[PDB]
Amino acid sequence: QILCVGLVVLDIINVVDKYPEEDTDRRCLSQRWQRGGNASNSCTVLSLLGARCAFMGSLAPGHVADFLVADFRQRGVDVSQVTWQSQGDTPCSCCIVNNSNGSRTIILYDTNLPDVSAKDFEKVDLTRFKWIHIEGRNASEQVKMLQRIEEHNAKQPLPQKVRVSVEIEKPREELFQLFSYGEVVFVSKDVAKHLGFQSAVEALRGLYSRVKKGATLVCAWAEEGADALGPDGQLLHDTLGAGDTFNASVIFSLSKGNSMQEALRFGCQVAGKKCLQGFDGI
Amino acid sequence: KQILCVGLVVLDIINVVDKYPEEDTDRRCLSQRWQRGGNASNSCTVLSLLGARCAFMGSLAPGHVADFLVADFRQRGVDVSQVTWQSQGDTPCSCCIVNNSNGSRTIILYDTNLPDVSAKDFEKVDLTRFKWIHIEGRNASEQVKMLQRIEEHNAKQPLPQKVRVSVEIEKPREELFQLFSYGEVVFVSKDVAKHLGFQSAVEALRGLYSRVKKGATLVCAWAEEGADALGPDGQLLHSDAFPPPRVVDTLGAGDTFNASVIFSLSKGNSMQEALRFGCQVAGKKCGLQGFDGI
Repeated sequence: QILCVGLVVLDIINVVDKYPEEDTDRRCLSQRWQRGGNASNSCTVLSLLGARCAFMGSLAPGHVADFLVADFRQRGVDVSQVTWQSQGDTPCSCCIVNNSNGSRTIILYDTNLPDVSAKDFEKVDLTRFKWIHIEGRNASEQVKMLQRIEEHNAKQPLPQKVRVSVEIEKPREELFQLFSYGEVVFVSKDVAKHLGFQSAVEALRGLYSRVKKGATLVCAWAEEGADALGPDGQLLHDTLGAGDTFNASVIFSLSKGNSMQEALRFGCQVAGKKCLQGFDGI
Repeated sequence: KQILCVGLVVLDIINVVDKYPEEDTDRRCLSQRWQRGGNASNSCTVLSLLGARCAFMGSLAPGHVADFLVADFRQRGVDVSQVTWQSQGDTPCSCCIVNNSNGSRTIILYDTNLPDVSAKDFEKVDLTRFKWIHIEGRNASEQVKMLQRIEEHNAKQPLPQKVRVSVEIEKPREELFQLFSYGEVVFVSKDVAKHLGFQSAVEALRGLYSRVKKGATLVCAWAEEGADALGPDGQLLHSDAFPPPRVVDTLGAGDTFNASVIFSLSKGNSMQEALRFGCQVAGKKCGLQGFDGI
């Protein structure tokens, strides 16, 4: 299995012909209940590509988690490693999408559910996973999870070593400690542009010194494609969830045994196709 | 025996906000709750809370919305064995925005026009297990056949075994007017009455009573003004409203009133007692979120 550690949310998406007028009752064009969140979206894509994947994130028992668990299960995503919370509610957002202009109005219900902790991760049987991907969030706890994986891999032969990847999507300084963990580091365009970069090449040839020895840094740009830099010094070269689609596609291609250049090409092909309503049809 | 409610069910996802959402913005709401809605479904919630054994009959399509709704009905103690499952369509779901700074309710309804309960579906209902059947007026031509089936059943039954019948005419639709001559209790809405030029419940009752069957009672609730009823003896009955200290949530107050009158009448109480009870329970509901707390 491929394990994705991160967030899950329930998005209730209503497509309208006109933005709703206060105190009125109008019929929408369509409604879709869609599981969201970076790691959750990565599981949707991994599962579609035929991989056996698992989701690790926080859920609180209730009607929202009943839907999410059923959706993950229908998709074939293993949820046995979910961290069930006694305090809080599972986040759910109601999205209004206006077809006459393209606007997205979001009403977010979030009680700030506790994130997955190192102590929760200690319970994970690492021998069940070939790859573990961590969506950067509570970095101080996540570094302890990544250190646990390294300690596990130190006692293991090469074919039994759990491959690791990390995503740094938001410019929270807290997340930059994650750069030195994982064999594959995904850095977003937002993080790059925030750290004073205008090009994908610029970002890669400035951040590479922050990764661990032997690791590969990957950065997908908006329309410019996607670039990767490995230890050999050789540079290689509906939108909701496109970045997640790219991340999961690269992870998939690399876990199969393909080269970084093949994984980049594949990642761009699948993510581009997704930009289709949702993830079915990729 | 059980009380059967024939009608609609919807899933309402209710978001409470401090200010009305500004287009293209992302804002955190004060609260979110998932609530089963629809006239007949709400009437079941209330009947179940009042301690009556009730059953819901309506259309559902298999899916995540119906999974929630069926579970919620069962947890409430509502019998759903009479539900008409549909092969084609989706179960209705609406996203309701409630603004706390003024009290406005904005509804975004997702409805695929699921086929309604038909006379053929109703033919399968074992009428011997029900003491009362309430029909929410909708597909009137099919519903008249259901009401005629009840009358045919009652023709072969002694007085204590007759199924009591009530009908609700809530929308000002021409095809629903044929339903006026069915049932011993006919609920007519303020919306229908006002639409017909009636400026008060007493005026609506005097003006529409000729449409009901001989011996039937016509009931008309009039929001803040209370509720009124006119029976075969020609005596107008009234109850003043029982407003809460502060109004919190009106969604389902009319269904609360209908179900509370049905409950009180099925117990053996007089029409005057059923009116006062109906106003007491519906008024209390307006001072509470949802139906729990009645």
